[PDB]
Amino acid sequence: LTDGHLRAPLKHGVGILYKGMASNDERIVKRLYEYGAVSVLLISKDCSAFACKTDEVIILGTNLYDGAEHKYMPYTINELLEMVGLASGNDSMAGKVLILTSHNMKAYYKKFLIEPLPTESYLQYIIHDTLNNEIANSIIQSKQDCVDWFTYSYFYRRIHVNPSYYGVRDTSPHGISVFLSNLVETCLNDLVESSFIEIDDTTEIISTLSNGLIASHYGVSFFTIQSFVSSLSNTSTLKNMLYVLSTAVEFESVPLRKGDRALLVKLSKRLPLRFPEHTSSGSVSFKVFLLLQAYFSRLELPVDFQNDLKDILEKVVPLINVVVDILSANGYLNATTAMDLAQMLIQGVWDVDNPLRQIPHFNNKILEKCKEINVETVYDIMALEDEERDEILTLTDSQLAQVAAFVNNYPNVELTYSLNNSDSLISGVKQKITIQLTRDVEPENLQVTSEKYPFDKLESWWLVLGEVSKKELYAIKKVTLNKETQQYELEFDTPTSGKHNLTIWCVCDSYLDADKELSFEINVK
Amino acid sequence: MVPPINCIFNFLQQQTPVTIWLFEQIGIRIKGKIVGFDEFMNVVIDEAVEIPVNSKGTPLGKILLKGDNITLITS
Amino acid sequence: IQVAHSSRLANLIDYKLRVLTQDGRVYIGQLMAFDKHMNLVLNECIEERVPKIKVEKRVLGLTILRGEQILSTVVEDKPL
Amino acid sequence: SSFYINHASMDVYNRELDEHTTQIDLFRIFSMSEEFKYVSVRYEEKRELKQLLEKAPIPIREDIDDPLAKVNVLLQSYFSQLKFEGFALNSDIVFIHQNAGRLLRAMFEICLKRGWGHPTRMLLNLCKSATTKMWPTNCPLRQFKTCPVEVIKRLEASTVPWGDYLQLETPAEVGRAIRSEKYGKQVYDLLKRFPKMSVTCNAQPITRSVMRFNIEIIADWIWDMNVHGSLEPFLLMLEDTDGDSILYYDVLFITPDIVGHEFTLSFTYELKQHNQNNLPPNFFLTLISENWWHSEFEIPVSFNGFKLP
Amino acid sequence: HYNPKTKKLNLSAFKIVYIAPLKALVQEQVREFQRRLAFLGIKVAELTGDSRLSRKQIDETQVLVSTPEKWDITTRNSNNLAIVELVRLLIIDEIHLLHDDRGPVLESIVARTFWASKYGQEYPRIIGLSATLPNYEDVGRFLRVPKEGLFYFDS
Amino acid sequence: FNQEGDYNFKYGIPLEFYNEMHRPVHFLQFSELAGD
Amino acid sequence: PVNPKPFLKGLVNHRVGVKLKFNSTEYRGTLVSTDNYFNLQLNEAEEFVAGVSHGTLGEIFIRCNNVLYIRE
Amino acid sequence: MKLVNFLKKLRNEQVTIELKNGTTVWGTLQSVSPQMNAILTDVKLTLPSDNIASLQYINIRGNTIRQIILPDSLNLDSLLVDQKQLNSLRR
Amino acid sequence: NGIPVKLLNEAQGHIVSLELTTGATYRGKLVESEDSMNVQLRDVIATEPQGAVTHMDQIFVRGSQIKFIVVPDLLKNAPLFK
Amino acid sequence: RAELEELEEFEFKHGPMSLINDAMVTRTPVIISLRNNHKIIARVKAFDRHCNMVLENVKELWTEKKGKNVINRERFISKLFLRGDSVIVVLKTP
Amino acid sequence: VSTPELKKYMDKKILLNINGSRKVAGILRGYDIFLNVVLDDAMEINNHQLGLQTVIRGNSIISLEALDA
RNA sequence: CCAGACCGUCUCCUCAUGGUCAAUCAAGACUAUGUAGGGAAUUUUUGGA
Repeated sequence: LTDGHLRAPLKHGVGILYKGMASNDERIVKRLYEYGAVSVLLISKDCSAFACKTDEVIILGTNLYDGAEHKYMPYTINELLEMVGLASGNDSMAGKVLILTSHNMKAYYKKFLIEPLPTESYLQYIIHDTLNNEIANSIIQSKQDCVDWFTYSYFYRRIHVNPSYYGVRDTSPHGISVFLSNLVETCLNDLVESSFIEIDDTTEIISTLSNGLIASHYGVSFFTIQSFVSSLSNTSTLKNMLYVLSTAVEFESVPLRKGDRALLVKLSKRLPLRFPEHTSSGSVSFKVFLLLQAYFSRLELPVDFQNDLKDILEKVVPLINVVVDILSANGYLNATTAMDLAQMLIQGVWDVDNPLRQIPHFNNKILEKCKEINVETVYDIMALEDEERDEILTLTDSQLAQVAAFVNNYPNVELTYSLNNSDSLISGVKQKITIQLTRDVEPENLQVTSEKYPFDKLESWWLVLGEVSKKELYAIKKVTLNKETQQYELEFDTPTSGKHNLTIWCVCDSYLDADKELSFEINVK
Repeated sequence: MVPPINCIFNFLQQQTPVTIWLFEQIGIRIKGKIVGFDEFMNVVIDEAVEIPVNSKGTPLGKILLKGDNITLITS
Repeated sequence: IQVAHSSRLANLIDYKLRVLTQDGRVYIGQLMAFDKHMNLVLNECIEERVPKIKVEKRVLGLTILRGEQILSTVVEDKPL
Repeated sequence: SSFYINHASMDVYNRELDEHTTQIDLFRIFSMSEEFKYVSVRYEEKRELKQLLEKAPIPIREDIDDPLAKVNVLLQSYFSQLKFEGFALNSDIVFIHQNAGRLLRAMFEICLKRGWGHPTRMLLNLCKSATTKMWPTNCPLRQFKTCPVEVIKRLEASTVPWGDYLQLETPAEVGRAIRSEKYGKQVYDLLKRFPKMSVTCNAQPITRSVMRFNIEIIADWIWDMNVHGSLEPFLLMLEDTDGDSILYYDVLFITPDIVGHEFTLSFTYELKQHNQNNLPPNFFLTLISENWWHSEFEIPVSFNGFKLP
Repeated sequence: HYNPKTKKLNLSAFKIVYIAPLKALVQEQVREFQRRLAFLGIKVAELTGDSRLSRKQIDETQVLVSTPEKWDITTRNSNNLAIVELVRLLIIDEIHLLHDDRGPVLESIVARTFWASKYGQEYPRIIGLSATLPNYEDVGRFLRVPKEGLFYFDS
Repeated sequence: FNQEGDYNFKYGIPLEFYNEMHRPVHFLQFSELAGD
Repeated sequence: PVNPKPFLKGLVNHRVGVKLKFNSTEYRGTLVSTDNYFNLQLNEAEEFVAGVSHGTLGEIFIRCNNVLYIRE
Repeated sequence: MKLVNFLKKLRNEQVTIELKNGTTVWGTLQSVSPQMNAILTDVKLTLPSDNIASLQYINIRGNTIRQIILPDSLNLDSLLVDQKQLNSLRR
Repeated sequence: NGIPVKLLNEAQGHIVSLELTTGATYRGKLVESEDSMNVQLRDVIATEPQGAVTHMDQIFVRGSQIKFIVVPDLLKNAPLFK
Repeated sequence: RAELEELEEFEFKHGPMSLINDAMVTRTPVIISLRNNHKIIARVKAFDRHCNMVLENVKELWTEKKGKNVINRERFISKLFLRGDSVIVVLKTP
Repeated sequence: VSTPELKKYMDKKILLNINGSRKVAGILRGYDIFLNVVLDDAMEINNHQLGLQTVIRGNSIISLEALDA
């Protein structure tokens, strides 16, 4: 009986099917189709991948509502193909398909399903990202390498036969080339406005800066990067960061259905943070903002929104990384906030709310019994023994196992540094500082454990150095701590003359409340 | 001429004895010393003592009296 | 009593209105003017008392009424 | 079925409507509608009719003795807002009022179905007029409930293209241009409350026969639930270079959420054989409002060097 | 639908239609209806029809006083078949219209009521009102009326 | 009309010589009630 | 030196003794928080009707207009 | 934000408004302003059901209203969060 | 602005009667009028509900606690309306 | 303009209105008092800045006893609009 | 905002009648827009003196006869 | 005939917003925009029953 709405329809010979079910239920449904029990099955558009072998395929409504453009966009032909799609299993030498349609979309579907699909390029849209990536690799170091790259692509071998689709009126070996060149130039000259690449005369050199490189690394689009750049500045808040994260081109494939905006609005009463004043409500950004908070606070989402959340989570880990590391590049100490946010995302809990909720499968009923033994941090759970653990948690075995795993791979780490020369401190010199980190246990594998983040993650860290009053970061480095104890060398530029009360952090990218710190003073000349 | 906004300042400065009057009951009247500076009539009064005055010895602690319910001040 | 389906205070200007006060003294008078607080200028005020059974009468004022203590204004009978 | 048109009427519509049928003919066609078979000219109606048909804007192919002509003139009167003394005429006109907008609408629909370009735009205009009771040459400031009378008269009498007013930015300037410095601000406010679409459209061929049309429909106007209503239907017509025949059409609803966003609209069209062989300089995409007068924004869908595969 | 003990009127369950031939007549009737059914708390409004997709104003209303043509128009369209199922009472005022060229409309309506609504299939109560005329048996037959429902009264 | 005056231009469908847009005066006249 | 609202702030997470204008009932409990219009929120609230209690209420909230004074 | 905005929407529905003094008045609400100056078309009364001295038309002053019940047992809540966002179209 | 206030202002130098919350009915000349209805009087009689009537030289009244302010019949139509 | 009142949106959840807000969020019964010897019991549904609340399942307990005696009369009300001036004390019961 | 004209009543003894049957008397020293009358005398009613100067709140001052006209 | 249920068909007052006028050396009446507010705690509508 989970969900209960599947019961009453399915009881009279008409099954239900949508995305993000309890797997067991789905399996049962499938069985009931295969076995010959359920005659009819109602299926959503997202579950065309779940190929249940039917005979007569009905396709009801070729017009899907999406809240990106706030209108009924038609069924793309690929989806239709996928749906039919399913050859006749029971009835041999036969095939039946009913497609319920508009008059406007009749000639569109009547031709491109019976006759082949003319395949064309959409590279002209995403060239900015791709080009940037190429530049970062450094196979492109000029405005002819790009051309060469293009020539080894579908765009260039599709534009010959069908030039009018992409906007080329000449249709010749020269004209086409010229057009391509122009396009390349255009692509470049949006990159140069932002902090992506640099071009100078001596054939002529092209190379990346800090912003391009990060983008290249994480597979994020140009537009998104630009957006991030424009909003993110010094002394920005967590809310602001969240907003920035939400505003991106990666969330164009997160469907806002009919009667979703209202739902979102309703939800907004039971969230910690609020949305900024000078943006839109119907757009996907708002939804993203809402749904990110919907699992920091462990709320009771509908099964439509679960899918959306999952989709968001698919995208965010790169985006959040970018956010944290763009601020680092810029050189501001609100990177800590970003790091914290990232941790939350990885796990699914706030920084101030509760450290004990972090552990897989914890709730407010059992947290009263955890506060009984004066447990504040998660490192106190490592020192506990089995008898007390049993008393605490009275749940199923898998959950317990998961918890144990979490406890184990979550390392107790120590922060110890070793400076080259505390006496000889010169201003504006690349002063190296060897930091010698440590773990409690050496890892078998670096696998991060979290219930509300389904996709798997490998654990990483972030070494930091920055002044608290100024909010100006000096030294940063990401590390993959696979050994038990290592040393790492931050080659950083020393600050201006006089005293500077510097503070190191050892913030993890995954686990909250592992912010080991050690403040110290230096006098620079 | 003494404006009532500068009067507050004066009160704060000197720390004078007071006999505050209430709205509802006529008999029970407070006695103490005003301390606070505020844009409203809301002012804090350390060592408050509510005495029944004729139309007697009833002690009391320390009060911040509400801005609406202050019928009299004296200094 | 004749009084139509009237919308607002502006459409019911210059009408003989009963007016009621906080303590329970009933008035009558033609509504001359409007204001923010409904300080409704009565053309001729005949105040009436009911002791704490039967209603009395007075005739001192042709008044500018004040809003604070008014309960609700009732129409009596149209002019002309 | 929809419009409760008699079969005879439908038949009449079928033949009498044509590819090259003009404003004059539309009226005639309307008159011919079989719901006016029981209508007849009368002697006490006659002087009024005579008076009319001299100063009538839409001319009359038929003459005073014919009932069709009379009907047409009544229609015109209705459009122009003419209440009457001789109420026989007025009674007739009441009938027209109750059923004109219907019949006209039906005709328009039929035209659309057929795919004819000369009638459909004119027909649409006629329908609009019927709906809100005014001409094209009467400004669309009349259909606003709040816009004053003096202003409208001035607008009518100044002899200016309507779109110019819309274009004007500053309220002071607007005030100056109306021959009335008062109410200028109000006018400005209501001009931003009139539909204004910065439309663009990029066509592109998928293959030889089929042609994709990526439309970019922006909506610059500011909403009002009183004046505009629930939503704004804007009937999109893709029509040929001449404006002779319709290629493809679709009704689109501009909601309050859309007005301002960069709203894209995609569609496909299969071409003719001759057309496919040798292709035109540009088609015409045309967005017209079903309610708002003189919105009728039409743009050139470019075909300069669009060589098919 | 409306209960005797519980005085809350069941609004959404029932709907009523009154087919009076003339618009003036309809108007006259509406007022009467309002007068005689204001105690329950019923909205009695003649069909402000206008557009087909706009016609949810009728669904919310309980009692309708339509002109025959208008009624036909309402009932003919696609997304206003939800009304006919909820319409339990179809009153036909002046069924003697049949002899005039208008009353074909009435006949059509009747046909629709019987034949078209078969996927839901729960036939509404049909009450014919009329001036005294002969061939009453035929009329009864047309309207599926036995000797109980037929009430012939002379001048 | 000005024989040497500047005008903006656009692509569109040209109207009839005696189309409603070219004959506003007539409309105005009609509006100014004929049968008083 | 000590203004009114700072005193109030200080008196958060501490005992308060509140009096009403009409229906004069001594409210006793530990203070939680206050706003710019001087409303109150108490914990472990006791409703002393002139010395004698009606009942132990718990977590409560009081409007500013009825309130007379704030003491220990 | 406010719950007087809840009453703004409800046009042409019934109430028996309990006042500060204590009276039951069956009447149609019409337009409720932000100061709660409700305007009743029809009125019943009970002066200090008991002793009836009821006249038809009343314009109520907003200070007198204690308990309003009941035009419609419905719950449609917020409006201003919709408009704040969608007007931000172009910068 | 408020029309009643305007009217009051206009009637500076008129014999205006009064009534307060407690019911003390006055009748004398009007000295001054303001936005907030602050009235001062000259040669003001005091006919209270308690019965102990008195004749006072001057009196100033707080606006908030007034029930109603009397004006004569002369300023009815003109010159304050239009 | 916007921020000067939009910041006051979170002022409910911190100050003395926090408890009532919480109650509203997770509907529970509360004891509501009035000026003229009144006691009212109901659950919370909607809330605003000035305590102009809307409730459900409203039980009223008061006295119309011309003395000396006490008469606790009872009647059920639902979905009221209690004007915020009259409300003195409200509290969440477990 | 608009200042009450109590400059007329400066340096003249006043016989007040505040809210709730309390006849206080005192000479006017200072005034304001709120009507928090800063007066320099207070003798209650028969008669007895309870402190010299008294600053009163605006809400609880209704009637104030000037002794000297 | 034709748009309507995922949707605020309708506002009493102060301020600002820009265009006007009526005007005196820097101030008031009117259309319109809701982008502002209405416990400015005391002169009124949020507490002396």
